[PDB]
Amino acid sequence: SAVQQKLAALEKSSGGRLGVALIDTADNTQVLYRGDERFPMCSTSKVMAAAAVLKQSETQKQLLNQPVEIKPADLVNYNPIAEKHVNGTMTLAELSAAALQYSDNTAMNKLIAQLGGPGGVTAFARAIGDETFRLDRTAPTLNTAIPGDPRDTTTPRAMAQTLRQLTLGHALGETQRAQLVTWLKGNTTGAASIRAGLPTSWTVGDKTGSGDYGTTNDIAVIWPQGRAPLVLVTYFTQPQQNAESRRDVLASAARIIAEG
Ligand SMILES: *C(=O)[C@@H](NC(=O)[C@H](N)c1ccccc1)[C@@H]1N[C@@H](C(=O)O)C(C)(C)S1
Repeated sequence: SAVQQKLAALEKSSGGRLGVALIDTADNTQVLYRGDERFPMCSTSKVMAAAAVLKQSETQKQLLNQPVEIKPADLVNYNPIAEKHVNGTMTLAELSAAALQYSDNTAMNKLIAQLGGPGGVTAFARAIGDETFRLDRTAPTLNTAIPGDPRDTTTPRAMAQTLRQLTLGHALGETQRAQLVTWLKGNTTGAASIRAGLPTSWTVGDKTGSGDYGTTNDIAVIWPQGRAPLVLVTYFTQPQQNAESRRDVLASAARIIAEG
């Protein structure tokens, strides 16, 4: 096609490996680039953990109000919000918001513990029809992003289809869906990623990720005004273990996608 030529040229100019999946819900048409290759999800897997807790709250009506202790031993590499409530408590709602909007790794580990381990997160993916998503580790070691390692990976095609069913489809309840959409719209980490390549008039809910090997990820659901929504997944990884993050590549991929 044409978008695929520019995405291929962008990837060639970056020195790394790019994965992109677009779903246009108007005709259920898809644009993919390496859409069936595995990529390290890094923190974009937090959307699946928050959605799995939300699915539990459909039965446990007061689940999101349940307090959870934050103890000093719970503290890991990056904890912007849970650092503030050490030796205190946080509800599951505020942990889900910390995980999605600030990418708090302690908050993610509390979501994983609430689901009974990483296998509880993968189980929820399979229950909604995602046979590709696999979460094996807690944070931060899920961000190792080793080339060829299948752990904590997915493909862009599967992630785009899953994010659509969670935020646009009916894989969740209506109250649960709207709460996740509200959370993703309030993300604070994605200004330089997919958001930077889209028209300002567009409202975006997204979750970013990053890890070793210069892994730089972003998944997003886009609402253009007067237009049916879109789902966009951009994954990027590099050959150097110490490589710097390349959020500019995700913006460029999004800009290429938005043009056509
Ligand atoms: C998931 O992607 C998380 N990433 C990490 O914990 C990495 N080990 C890390 C990379 C760089 C600096 C600190 C930790 C969290 N989500 C990232 C993101 O959304 O970009 C993060 C850097 C905010 S941490």
